Amino acid sequence: NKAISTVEPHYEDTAPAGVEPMMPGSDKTPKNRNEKLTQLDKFRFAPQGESLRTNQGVKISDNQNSLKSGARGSTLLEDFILREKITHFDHERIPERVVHARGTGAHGYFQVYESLASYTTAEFLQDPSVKTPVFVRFSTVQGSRGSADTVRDIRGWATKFYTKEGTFDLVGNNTPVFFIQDAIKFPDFVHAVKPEPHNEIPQGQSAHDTFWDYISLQPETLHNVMWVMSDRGIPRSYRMMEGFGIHTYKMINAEGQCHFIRFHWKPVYGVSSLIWDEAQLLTGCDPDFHRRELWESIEAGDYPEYELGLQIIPEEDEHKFDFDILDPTKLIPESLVPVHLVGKMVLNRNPDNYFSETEQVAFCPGNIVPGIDFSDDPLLQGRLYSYIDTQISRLGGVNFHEIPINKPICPFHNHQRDGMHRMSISGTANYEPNSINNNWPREAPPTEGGFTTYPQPVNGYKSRKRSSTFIDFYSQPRLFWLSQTKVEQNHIVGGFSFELGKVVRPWIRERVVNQLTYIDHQLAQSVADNLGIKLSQEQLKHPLPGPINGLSKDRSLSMYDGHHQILKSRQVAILAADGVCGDAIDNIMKTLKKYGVHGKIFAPHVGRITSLQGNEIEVNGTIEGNPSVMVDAVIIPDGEDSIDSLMKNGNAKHYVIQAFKHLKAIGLQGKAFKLYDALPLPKPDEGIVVGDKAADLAEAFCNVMRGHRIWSRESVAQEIAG
Amino acid sequence: NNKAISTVEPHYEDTAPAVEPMMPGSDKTPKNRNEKLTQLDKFRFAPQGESLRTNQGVKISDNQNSLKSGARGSTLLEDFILREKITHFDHERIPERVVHARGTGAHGYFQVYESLASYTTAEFLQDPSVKTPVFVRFSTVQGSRGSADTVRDIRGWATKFYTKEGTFDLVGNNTPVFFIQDAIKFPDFVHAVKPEPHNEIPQGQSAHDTFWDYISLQPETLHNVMWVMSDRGIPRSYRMMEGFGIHTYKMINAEGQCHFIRFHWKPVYGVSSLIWDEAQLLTGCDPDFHRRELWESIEAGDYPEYELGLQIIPEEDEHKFDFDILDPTKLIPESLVPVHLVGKMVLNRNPDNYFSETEQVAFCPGNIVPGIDFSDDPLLQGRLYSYIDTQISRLGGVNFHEIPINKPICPFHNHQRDGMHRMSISGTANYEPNSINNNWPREAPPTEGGFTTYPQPVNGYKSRKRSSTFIDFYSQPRLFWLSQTKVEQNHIVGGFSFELGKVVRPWIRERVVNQLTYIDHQLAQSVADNLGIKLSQEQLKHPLPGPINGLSKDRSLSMYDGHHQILKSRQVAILAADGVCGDAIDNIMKTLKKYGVHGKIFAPHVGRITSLQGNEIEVNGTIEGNPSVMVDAVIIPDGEDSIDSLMKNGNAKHYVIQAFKHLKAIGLQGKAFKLYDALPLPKPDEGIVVGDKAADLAEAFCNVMRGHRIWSRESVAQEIAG
Amino acid sequence: NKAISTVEPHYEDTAPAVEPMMPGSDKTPKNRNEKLTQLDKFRFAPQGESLRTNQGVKISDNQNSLKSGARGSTLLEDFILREKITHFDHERIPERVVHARGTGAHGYFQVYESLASYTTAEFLQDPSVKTPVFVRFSTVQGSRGSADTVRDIRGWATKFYTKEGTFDLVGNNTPVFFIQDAIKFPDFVHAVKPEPHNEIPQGQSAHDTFWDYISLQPETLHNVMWVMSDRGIPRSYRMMEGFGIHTYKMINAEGQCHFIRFHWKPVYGVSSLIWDEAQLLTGCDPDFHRRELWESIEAGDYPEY
Amino acid sequence: TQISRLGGVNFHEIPINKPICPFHNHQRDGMHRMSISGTANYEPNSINNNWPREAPPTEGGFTTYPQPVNGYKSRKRSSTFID
Amino acid sequence: FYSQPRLFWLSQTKVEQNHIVGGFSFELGKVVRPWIRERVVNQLTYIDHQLAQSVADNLGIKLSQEQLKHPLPGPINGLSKDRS
Ligand code: HEM
Ligand code: HEM
Ligand code: HEM
Repeated sequence: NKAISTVEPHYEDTAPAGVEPMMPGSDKTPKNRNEKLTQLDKFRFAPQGESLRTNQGVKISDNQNSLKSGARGSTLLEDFILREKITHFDHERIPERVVHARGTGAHGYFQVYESLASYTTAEFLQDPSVKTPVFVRFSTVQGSRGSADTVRDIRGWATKFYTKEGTFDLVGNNTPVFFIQDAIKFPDFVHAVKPEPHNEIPQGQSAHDTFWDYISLQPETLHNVMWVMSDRGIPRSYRMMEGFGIHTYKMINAEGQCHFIRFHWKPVYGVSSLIWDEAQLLTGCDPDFHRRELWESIEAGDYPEYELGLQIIPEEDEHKFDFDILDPTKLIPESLVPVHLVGKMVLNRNPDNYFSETEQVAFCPGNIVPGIDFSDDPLLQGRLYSYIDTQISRLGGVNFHEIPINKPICPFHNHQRDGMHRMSISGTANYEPNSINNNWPREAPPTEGGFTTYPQPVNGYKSRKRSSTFIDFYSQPRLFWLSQTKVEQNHIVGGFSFELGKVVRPWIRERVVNQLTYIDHQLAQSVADNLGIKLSQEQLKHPLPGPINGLSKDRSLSMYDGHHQILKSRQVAILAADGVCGDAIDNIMKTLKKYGVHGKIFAPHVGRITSLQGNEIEVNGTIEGNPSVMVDAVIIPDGEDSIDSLMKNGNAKHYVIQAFKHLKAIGLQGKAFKLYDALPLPKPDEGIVVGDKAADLAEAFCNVMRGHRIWSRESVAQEIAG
Repeated sequence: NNKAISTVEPHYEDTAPAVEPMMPGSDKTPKNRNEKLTQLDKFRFAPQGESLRTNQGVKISDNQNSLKSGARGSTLLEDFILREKITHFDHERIPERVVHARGTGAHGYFQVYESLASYTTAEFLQDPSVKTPVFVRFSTVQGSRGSADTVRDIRGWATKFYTKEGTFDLVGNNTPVFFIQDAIKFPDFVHAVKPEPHNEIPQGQSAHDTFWDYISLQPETLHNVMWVMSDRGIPRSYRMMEGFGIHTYKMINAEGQCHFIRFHWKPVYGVSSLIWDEAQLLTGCDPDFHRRELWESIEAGDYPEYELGLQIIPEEDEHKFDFDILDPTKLIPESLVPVHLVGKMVLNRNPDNYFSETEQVAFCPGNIVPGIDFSDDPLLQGRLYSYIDTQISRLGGVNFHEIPINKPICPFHNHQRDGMHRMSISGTANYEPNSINNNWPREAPPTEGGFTTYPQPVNGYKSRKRSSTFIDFYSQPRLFWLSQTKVEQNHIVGGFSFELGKVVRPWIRERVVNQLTYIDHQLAQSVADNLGIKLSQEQLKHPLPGPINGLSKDRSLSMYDGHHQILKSRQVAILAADGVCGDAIDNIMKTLKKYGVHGKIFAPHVGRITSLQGNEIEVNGTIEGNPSVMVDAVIIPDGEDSIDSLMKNGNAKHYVIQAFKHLKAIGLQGKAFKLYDALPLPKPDEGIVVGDKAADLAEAFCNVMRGHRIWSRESVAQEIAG
Repeated sequence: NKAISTVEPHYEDTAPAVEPMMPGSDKTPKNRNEKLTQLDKFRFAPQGESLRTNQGVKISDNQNSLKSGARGSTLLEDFILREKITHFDHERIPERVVHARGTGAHGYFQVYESLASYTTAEFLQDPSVKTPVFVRFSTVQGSRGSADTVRDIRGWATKFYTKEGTFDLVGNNTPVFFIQDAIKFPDFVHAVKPEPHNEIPQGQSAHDTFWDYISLQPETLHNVMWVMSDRGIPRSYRMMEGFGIHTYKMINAEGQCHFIRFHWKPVYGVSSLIWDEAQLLTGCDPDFHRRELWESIEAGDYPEY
Repeated sequence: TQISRLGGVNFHEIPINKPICPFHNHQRDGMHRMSISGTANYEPNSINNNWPREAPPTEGGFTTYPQPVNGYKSRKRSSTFID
Repeated sequence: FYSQPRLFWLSQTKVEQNHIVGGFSFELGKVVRPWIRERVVNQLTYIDHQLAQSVADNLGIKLSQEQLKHPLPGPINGLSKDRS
């Protein structure tokens, strides 16, 4: 009977009569509310106690069998329940985004610190009491929907502000510049970096011939190549990277005064990155690492938190720099123009349905609000036409603003009608001006908030031509290079050398290092050596760029110079087996909890382990299923029986070797050193903390961790086999 | 001027000025409501006092001008306001319906007279106190959108019942049978009747070679061809035609017993039709006649009302007929199986937005509800697949049930997810069986309303073969013929003759006429004569079918033998110019209103005319703008100046000649007879009412109108130049 | 036997042992050009071929679904039925948002003398070259199945397939348009199109919203005059004028710009219907202009402009 | 699924999907129609002498094997499957 | 807005002018809201007074003296008519 039951209608109950699973945001954080989420409640489905039905509302009695001509016969065309279930499934998929297909979404809110009326009339930047809702999607660039999170790529960062005066979309990246200057080159650049069109190889990688062929022939790309070749290209979390709108925008105030503006997002949890070998392994054992990290951090209360910052330039200072502020391959150095922190954004609710919310969300740089305006940046100008154009195919037509995640929370009356999947039913005149409805809805005068374009002077000739002022390809790459710590420079050389290693045609590699000789002679020579290229005497004498408004370095372009390492919310592995020391774990956990750090007990099997004190303690998962690359640091408590089993276990001995090679902090209590001493690992350096007392060993352990990575270990780490 | 310049600058002031036009149903009849219309209220937005906005909620300040470089310069790509407005316009159109593209909809409600629990468990048929909302779309078949209403064609009649146990679609036609027997022939039939593939000619007509080519080679089509050749093919109004589901369905009661069922709609306003010459002129001067007639019926309170009837056949009687009840080219004569009137449907509210509601509604025969089931009609079986398949591309994907007009008014939880334009947001398990949500939504046992298929026996071999019980093509066409009055038979001969006259290939005309010799010899003879064909004496004695289950004729297949002529809601033209007798008009008007007739005053100009008594009378429209084909009858009041104006007006004199030739009633008061006597018309017959006192004459006029048309005049009228 | 024959597979001849309109390849096969020769690669010739599925499988019985017994239920495994029905279900594509109602023909263009003085445009350089064209004529307001002889602007779109690119001259049969700035097109078109609550009227500007918009926008009056005149109701697409409306530029080999407006001047003259006659034609032949064009080409009275 | 994945009912006209043999029938139109057809688009016709034509089973026309079918209309898992 | 409507009107033969009048009169006669017909007829008084008077008569509109005295546009680069 037990078996027969499973292939018959299921009228009975099936439920049985870290610790907890990820759940929809409405189930785990229902108290994190905002105005947009309340609007989305109108479309949420609560199925408790409901019948299974067709889409026309008809109750289904047997969801286990097709209508057949007998129990062993042929399926009947009149089985409308079967066909409706299969047809819906057949049409589930919609096109992925042409770029940034791979992405993660969360809900939140934004508050302005104080009014910015001095700069902009934008409603959401006027009143610090308002909680204006937001939805953010983070993304990679090159890979399709199912590619890995921790690839070496640019990360996209798109924030939708549901304001009372319109929806504003801030659509940026995690590096302050882009690869190209004119939007007309976007298909060329994207085709070059995407998988090649004959074999569709490789996925989520720029490490191939067509990409570097393009770089080598378009020096304007070099600056942002530097950024992706650095550890910026492999962030540890979406909570620990920076954000930039990249383009110079405009803000107009109540007086009609124009300020040029560049947008910034500064992480409250600091700026931290992976290292390349650890990033690549993480894509094998968890392609969802960033998506999972963001989701769990919100369910844990370590809400992503970012401060919106603005670089502000008076319209008269437009030409005060050695670069064009309209050139998206140029950053504005924070020395020259400081970033004013103007408000805070917090992400505190996961979506309920990924496809409905994250997949269907539409962001366009053209979605501005009164108080913001566009500059003549010729890359931004192309983006204004592309976002809306692509969303008509991806999202089914021109009514994609009626999709719940995309609706504004303000009114939005106009004379537009019809289109595919038209939701609203409009009774009134559909042309303007009309008299039969007394011309409602009516144009809004500027003094009442109607959008106007700032009247910027426009002079020249109709021409296709790159501005003379855009022709500066090497200076900002050099600024970025000289601004990096020694270990960050080595990692940039690593990225270049690994990537060009996968390039088949030699002349592309040669042309690329040749481009590097115009940035820094020692960067070019390091990369040339890793690739067997001998530089000529002429190449070694290649002219280098001078400073930029008297600047040769800028500390802000470095990650590990200004000690932007936050300890709250990091993850620590605790390698325990049966026979571990109970009191140690408690004191490790109490110390970690004191610092906002999460520790996870990893054991050979799942469930519980029993301590030498005879008590049972819950495991978070196996050592095998949670390698060191998923945690920030390892700690091994004492317990002779625990240590003995760990030493027989290849995964747990490798756990420490790999933790070591990836420059992480390793804590060893008591005879735990028994395990370190067994491996081919050198004498404990500054990131190896031994000790017999757990709270003290934990306190010192948490303090090695404040440095993120033991950069000193790097040279001896290379020679360790593992 | 300063007013001139004003028209092309933002319009911030009022445009309105400080018998009625057609209006949305929400403006005209807000009192008429039901559960479906209350649901649609959520999707209706009021624009009064509201700003013109973008779809993102941004107030627009200038709707009159593109963003340009200079007031005489080039248009700029950053004008996101212009591009959004134009892009939405650009994507307004969706594919029209592949058949029945030309249609018109209305809202209403349905009530069952008493419980049908003896025959079915269908919820909406159990409880007379329940008001089930409906939406009904009427249509032609062949024409595209924009084709004319009063073509000679089959009329579609689709009714959507929004019940509490699911949405039920009764998708019918206005004739009791269809052209073909098997769904695999439908594309061939449709391609044959549609415009021809090389030149896309003719629109709205079956009168062309390929259609009659298909008929001559497919005799199974002859029965419905007789229906559409008769006056049933040109109905006067959607309120005055019959409706049929055509197929035999099944009804299943609580005891599991099965009754074979056929659905009927009986119009309380009667069954009446135009004549061919009138129908064709009407397509010229009002292609929207029926769509307008329906709209204005509801606004005038002349609501379309119909009784739902059932022919009810116990299971064991299935094979007691001389034809197969599963054959869709066969009707079940009402003399054999009567139609039981089981309920009433009232259409009492026009839509607000035609596209949102009439264009986007989706109906399928497979959308049945528990208590109803399908039969093995092989045409019906193929229909179940077609309606959902066409809608996935016509309505933009598999979520077209989430478009407001298609949503059910009951719950509809299931495990379907995603698809284009996904409105719902679901959090719970998306598979069945599941334990992580205790298997909600859950399958419903049949005794809780779970849908089940009645366990009909199935025996045979897999094969493609026409059932021998279907090969019976001339019986029912002859039965239909013999059931017609001689006037109706004459018009059938006219339909055939006119249509075949437009076929170019003479052998097509000859082969059709040969098919007619197997239905009736006089019919074949009369059509042959009009086509210049000579029949052999062999053809004049081709064997004819005999009676069907003891009937040679059935008066219910006739329109005019019956007495279904309703005078209320008909239209009357009152021809008048200045100097008309104003007391006469007032008395005519009072009389017409007494019988619910609508008199419209048609003059040589709009505005007002002036009574010979010096009074102003408001005019409905011009004589030239409202020819006699638009009204049911004509009455000319007295006033010698009016009659003398009307006598110099060629259109006014054509009004009487045309209405005379279209067999309509004409009243002439006093000197008005002077107009009639100058026309080359014979002596007043029974349809020409002459009289001096206005009310007296109007009374006799209304009585003549009770007969619809003056059939006796037909031969006299052929001679008349007009 | 004859009766049953019609519901069984037809493996026999059906043709019998003043002339209908026919596809261009059957009536005027000698009239050819480079474009038509290119289209030939996509013409199917079905004489002597088996009826087949789209995957190439021969079909034995096109008269019957696959059932469980001759009186039974249709089976889901009938792939032939579902392929044929599915393709029928998906025949329709959206109509053009304006000019939905239209009529097309192939032809050629020749230049009289080189226009090198004014333009470098390849197709206006060499008089010995026949440039293939395809022309579509249309109304504006009505949907696909609306009548021909309505009162409306007529669209007149010509595709020149030149050796240096496809050039499209997309014009009307009046020399001016109703509005000045594109931002107003959706308002103008919405005002003229059938009204949104009832979708009335078809193929007519004679309704409130259109004239409401005219009354508030005097820039429309010039073209409103053209369509209230007998320009609004032409006798034939062969007897109307054509215009690009807009000023274009033409650039010669020396970089010199001239302002240009385009004109089509019909060789068969400019003739129109009168209003009452045009309205009656829509009733008794809604395809009148479409038919007239097809038939004039078939008779040798080629449209020339 | 392929009607929406590949853009309509004419995906067999995409080169990789086309057969290498003839495939005449009466199907017409649909999105991105590449074939251009002049002949009658319905069957049976006489204006084209009914070409293209059904093929007898003995000349290659597809037929279903006449398998016997006996039972009741039913939603049920075969007991012969419970294993 | 009015100069070229007047040029086009003055170029028409009298029968072509009569047909323009019929076009306006028939179309406006199907407009329901009377103020729309009036506003349009008013617009015509700025093009040609006899055009406006004929159409206003067909629609039963009485024109005011201000309307019959509405200022008309002048020649276009010397032209008042163009027979093409
Ligand atoms: C300043 C450099 C650029 C940045 C920072 C940028 C940023 C982004 C981001 C973050 C997304 C993903 C948005 C999401 O999550 O849905 C995106 C998508 C996209 N971008 Fe860009 N982009 C840039 C340049 C361009 C250019 C030059 C074009 C082409 C003109 C372009 C066209 C697109 C398109 C078509 C999408 C997909 C939009 C969708 O399907 O919803 N972008 N961009
Ligand atoms: C009993 C004979 C039939 C009747 C009475 C019938 C009735 C109708 C009606 C009234 C409509 C218009 C529904 C609406 O207003 O939206 C319609 C549409 C349609 N029918 Fe039929 N039909 C019949 C046979 C067929 C057959 C044999 C097929 C093909 C298998 C078919 C396929 C369709 C399709 C595809 C539509 C368009 C549906 C849409 O786009 O929403 N019908 N039918
Ligand atoms: C100078 C005034 C204009 C003229 C003479 C004109 C002419 C035409 C013509 C002849 C067609 C039909 C082409 C065909 O046969 O396929 C057409 C279609 C169209 N026009 Fe215009 N038009 C004008 C203004 C506009 C404006 C202002 C817009 C909007 C910005 C517009 C948008 C369209 C669109 C969307 C179509 C349909 C194109 C298609 O679906 O293939 N036109 N126009």
